[PDB]
Amino acid sequence: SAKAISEQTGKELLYKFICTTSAIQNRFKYARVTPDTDWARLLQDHPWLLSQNLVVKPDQLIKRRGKLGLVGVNLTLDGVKSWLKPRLGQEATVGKATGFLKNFLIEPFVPHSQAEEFYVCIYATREGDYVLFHHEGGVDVGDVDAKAQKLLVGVDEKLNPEDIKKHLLVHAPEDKKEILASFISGLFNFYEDLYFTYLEINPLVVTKDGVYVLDLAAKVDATADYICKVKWGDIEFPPPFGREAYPEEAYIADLDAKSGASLKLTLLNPKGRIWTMVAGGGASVVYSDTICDLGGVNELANYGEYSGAPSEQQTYDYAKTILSLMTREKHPDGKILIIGGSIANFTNVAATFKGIVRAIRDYQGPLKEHEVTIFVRRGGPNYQEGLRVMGEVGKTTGIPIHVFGTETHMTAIVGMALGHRPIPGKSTTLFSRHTKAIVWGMQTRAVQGMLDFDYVCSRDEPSVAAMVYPFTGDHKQKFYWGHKEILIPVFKNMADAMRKHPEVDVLINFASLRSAYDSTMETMNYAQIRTIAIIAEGIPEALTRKLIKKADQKGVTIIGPATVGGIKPGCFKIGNTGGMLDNILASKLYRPGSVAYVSRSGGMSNELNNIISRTTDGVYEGVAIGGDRYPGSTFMDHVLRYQDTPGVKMIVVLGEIGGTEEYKICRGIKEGRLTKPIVCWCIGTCATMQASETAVAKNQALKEAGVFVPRSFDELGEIIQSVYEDLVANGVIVP
Ligand SMILES: Nc1ncnc2c1ncn2[C@@H]1O[C@H](COP(=O)(O)OP(=O)(O)O)[C@@H](O)[C@H]1O
Ligand SMILES: [Mg+2]
Ligand SMILES: [Mg+2]
Repeated sequence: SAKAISEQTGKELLYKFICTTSAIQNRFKYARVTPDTDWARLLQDHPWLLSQNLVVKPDQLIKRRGKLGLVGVNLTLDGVKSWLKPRLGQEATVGKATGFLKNFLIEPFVPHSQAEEFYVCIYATREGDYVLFHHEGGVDVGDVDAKAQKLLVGVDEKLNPEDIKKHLLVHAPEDKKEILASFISGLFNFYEDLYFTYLEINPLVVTKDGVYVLDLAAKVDATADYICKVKWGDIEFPPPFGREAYPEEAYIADLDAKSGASLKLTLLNPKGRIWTMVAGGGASVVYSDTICDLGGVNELANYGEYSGAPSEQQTYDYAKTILSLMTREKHPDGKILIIGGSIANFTNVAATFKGIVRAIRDYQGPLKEHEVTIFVRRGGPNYQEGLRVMGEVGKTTGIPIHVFGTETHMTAIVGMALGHRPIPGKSTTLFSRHTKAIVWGMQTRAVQGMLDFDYVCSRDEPSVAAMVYPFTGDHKQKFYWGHKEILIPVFKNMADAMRKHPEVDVLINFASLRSAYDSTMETMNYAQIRTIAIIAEGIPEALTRKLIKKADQKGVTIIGPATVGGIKPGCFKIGNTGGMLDNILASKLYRPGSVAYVSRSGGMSNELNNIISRTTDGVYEGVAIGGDRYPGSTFMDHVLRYQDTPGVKMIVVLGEIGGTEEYKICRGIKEGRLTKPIVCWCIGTCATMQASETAVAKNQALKEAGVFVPRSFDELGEIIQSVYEDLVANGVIVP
């Protein structure tokens, strides 16, 4: 994701890296101050502080400091010391946030007139980067989105200086135009080169002595560190202004940093009685939503997750932290721990649960004393053994631990735990029975996963015809088509694989993060490939925009990045989608049903497989578009395909807080483009504890347009079943 950086960080970056003919004054003239600052060292290190008057202000991602009286202007060093005395180390409140002011920036005062303050901003969107200028900068700039000249530098296009002069700068003083345009051009090259997604300078001051950057707010695309570490260095990403982290949050963050597994923890209410430990990002949000929906918002202790297949040791270190946090003080009503998640596609549930079980053993004493009750619900590879050992440690330690499989609706355990219930162009068709795919990368377990599936589907031929992996020479890989053993050619060069298999029209790209961009661009030089699944997570947003541009040009459908893929029962499945054969059979993914779905998350997609197979004639096609800011294909892209697929009789969409994608579905129904029944639920309803982008706003708006929206995830299965039964009754669905 994009992440904010401090003003000092961005200024430093700008002073180091910007190439402009325009004279930029006061380069590197800034000093940082905290409660631990030695004012003697500071002064020795920054003797310029004595040269001239100064400005002092906090650097903690607080907006509008001028208006809030947090900017000391035109002071001597002594005046600065005295302005800081009542403020430094003191609590301040800004909006809903309260925290200590502990980080200040000191800079030279820059005399200038109001007319010498300008406004400039650059920010990213799917279609390119907008450059904004306004000739009246400063604390009174106002609604700049409405007032500023704007220019869009399209994906993979250049910023033309003539447009800067003749459009962006039309209202600027004529004698500042040349210097403003040189600066702006420089600023944009800098923006793009260093992988910024947002960059605001207000005010940009221009006097007779040149350009001064008085203020700067920015975000960088943090996934681009593998490219930009050379320029960024050890760049820090500050948290929002607010409370400081608890040591446990720090511990887990450090844990997160040393692994591909995503490990996240945030304490909401350390004294809360409801603790969660959830596998899957989607599931993590859904469990929180559920807890809030059932009245538990004030008892919700934490939110977070442990995803992307962590190891036993990692899960143990995670679990031990939570167990420690929930035993610092007793709750008069005892405490609940929710160990839930969706149905994993590839995580080893046995390994992860063994880690949790070790932790429970280590903390059993305080756990019994604190009257902790534990609820467990989880699916995935080896989940049966995982559930068994969790039940065992309960019996063994004397701790109450109720365990549940995939027959139990994911969120049902929250109700049980709270006592609310007893404890018991681009094409329409992407895949078919004929689909042949090339798989880029050495993923033999995944490929065998696809063959096993093809086999139980009674496919005539295997769905994978060849592999591509440039890190070795041509050779053959051995796989099993049932008990029969077959060979699959592995090519060093993509061209070879393509030419020898012209019947292939799908590529599944398992390229690691550093190869994913190039291999995908290369693939789209071969028109036979109409569909590409991009698995890798962590591809920079600006690169994904280029992939999207080319795909749109080329008529190629892209699923991903950052996705497990998707599945079309009876015909084809992408890589690890759908887990082991165990889960393929239980969810009946070996033959088609009438229900198509789309979601961002693959974790929740497997859950949808489960839910849909228990409440209907089953999945017809499911797709996970992945959770990147700019997915190669959108909810609406697939919903449209589904509308145009006779075999699809109803459509399920699991949406999400953020963005406005789902409103396209509304307009689609109101314009008569979409006519099949659509079930939708947007997760993230409690996240709140622009507004049209909330899950709540969206659920309500979709409900009003004729979309079947349940009251909560917990009723999602019910409504899917109800809409289905009506479709059977009306002769639309023939099981
Ligand atoms: N170094 C400086 N020299 C002169 N004036 C300054 C300086 N820094 C800030 N100002 C004035 O203070 C105002 C607010 O400062 P700024 O850093 O933009 O904080 P914010 O936008 O958070 O209010 C600016 O619009 C500018 O007019
Ligand atoms: Mg400002
Ligand atoms: Mg990680």
